[PDB]
Amino acid sequence: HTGSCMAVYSVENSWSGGFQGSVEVMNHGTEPLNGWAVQWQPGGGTTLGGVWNGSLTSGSDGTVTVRNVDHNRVVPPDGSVTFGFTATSTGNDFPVDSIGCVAP
Repeated sequence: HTGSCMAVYSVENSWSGGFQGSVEVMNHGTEPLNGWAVQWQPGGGTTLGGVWNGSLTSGSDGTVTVRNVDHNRVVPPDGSVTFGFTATSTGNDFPVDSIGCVAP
């Protein structure tokens, strides 16, 4: 009954026309899950660009996500892992709110 991941989302830096962000995701879930993701609604006039230590995609539902953490293979299991991404903008150089993680 219940038992899902938890995440800590932070903004690294922002600049005119874009920003950088990072997320830590801990294995608070009862099971380790390959392909888990961190998704959010982008700010008005902002969109994702690239990622490192992970993969990223945009969705047609007007939301964007960072998925498929690979580097959990290098660290020991049942720990926490972090990764970063960058976004580009023509309006909101900031996100909407703080967000958590999801599982497939």
